[PDB]
Amino acid sequence: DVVMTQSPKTISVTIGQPASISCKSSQRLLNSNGKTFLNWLLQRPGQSPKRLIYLGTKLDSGVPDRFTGSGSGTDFTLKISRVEAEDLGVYYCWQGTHFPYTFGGGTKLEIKRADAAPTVSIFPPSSEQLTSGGASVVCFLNNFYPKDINVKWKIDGSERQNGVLNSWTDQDSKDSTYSMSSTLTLTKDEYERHNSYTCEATHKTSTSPIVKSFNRNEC
Amino acid sequence: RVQLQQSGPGLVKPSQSLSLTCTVTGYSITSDFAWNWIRQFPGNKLEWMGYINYSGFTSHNPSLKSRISITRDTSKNQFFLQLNSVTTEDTATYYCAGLLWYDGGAGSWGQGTLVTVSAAKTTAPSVYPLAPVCGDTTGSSVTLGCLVKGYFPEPVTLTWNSGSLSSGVHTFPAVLQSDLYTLSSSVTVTSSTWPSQSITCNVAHPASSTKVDKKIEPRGPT
Repeated sequence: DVVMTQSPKTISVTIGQPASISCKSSQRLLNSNGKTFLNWLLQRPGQSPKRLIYLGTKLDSGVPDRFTGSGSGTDFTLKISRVEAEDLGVYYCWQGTHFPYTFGGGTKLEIKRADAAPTVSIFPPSSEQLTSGGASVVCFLNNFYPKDINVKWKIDGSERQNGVLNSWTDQDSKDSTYSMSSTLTLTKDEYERHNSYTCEATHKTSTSPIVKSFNRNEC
Repeated sequence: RVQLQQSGPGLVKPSQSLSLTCTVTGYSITSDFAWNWIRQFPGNKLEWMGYINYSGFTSHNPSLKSRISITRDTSKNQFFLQLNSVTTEDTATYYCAGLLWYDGGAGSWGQGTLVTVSAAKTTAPSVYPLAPVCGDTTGSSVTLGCLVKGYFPEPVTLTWNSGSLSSGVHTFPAVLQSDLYTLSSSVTVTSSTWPSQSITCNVAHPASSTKVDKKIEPRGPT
């Protein structure tokens, strides 16, 4: 099968700057009628891939003219003249010349922006979940930059790492930040045993962690 | 323009078959296009599965060798995917996508439908409200939450105030443990507006045909 190699894996670009990515195929993509079936696609977070470029160098239907496709034979390039935050996501190349048709592994375009500390919010278990005999403590770490961040949980001043589950968002196109959710899950009986629950986030934006706490049985 | 929408069961038992439908509007499926099935793996690798073109002629990836049938109903303007002998390895997001036969242009993809191949049972979620602690309400902004717990399979849909509250929302990817998923969502608003203007989590789990609309109540007197 034709192998499509996209480089680089990831690119981080400042809004207003240009971006260039490459796709190289293991076989020439020109056909017997002079057409080159090479498409470029963008997949934004949460959506399906959408058209950008086709026939190697042609702008697909309704695509902003900020996208340009170049190359021939086996080596192809996609350029964005000026990157906007909505351009973030994963870019793929695709070949339709040799059966079976194949996709590049994708290149993720990230937006570079000013650092931002997280907004940390912690939430006790709900009264309904407590009647269930299970108890989740939730902590949101919202709208920070860059994407690397630590969160630690404490119960009565002592770190707890068991029963913790985390989930991160894709970069947000509105402000180019990242958000993260952390959940500490216990039995209702263990929760009802302790008083203080603490969420601690460590981000490069601060030499001191961001700490949010509450006491069981206190508003 | 032309629009595509996938439908079909989102949960399939191992060794049975996946069956999907793509409904096309804005274009007749007997003209101009190749109607493709493409799937995306959790990794995020995309695989071309096959097509049926405007004349009925088909082609598919040899990687699927013999498990796949691609058909159409021209009276209904629909085309179809059947994939047999499935395993967890076929768990993915399935997309239908039309491309012009002539130049591969005008790529148009449906929304994507997740298909889970699993023996696990359909479980409706519990939707728990995440009310802010008192000490965190005295600021100019306040953050409220909603925890969707113990459901199967994906997905759920989550909105705030039936979708009229869309700004300042963060809905996080579900996390799977022991064949149940847990998802949370946060919503941040101007502190002065709450609780005068109520905030409700609307959660739907089509697999179990269940919906919950959970008004977030403050801690303290309500």
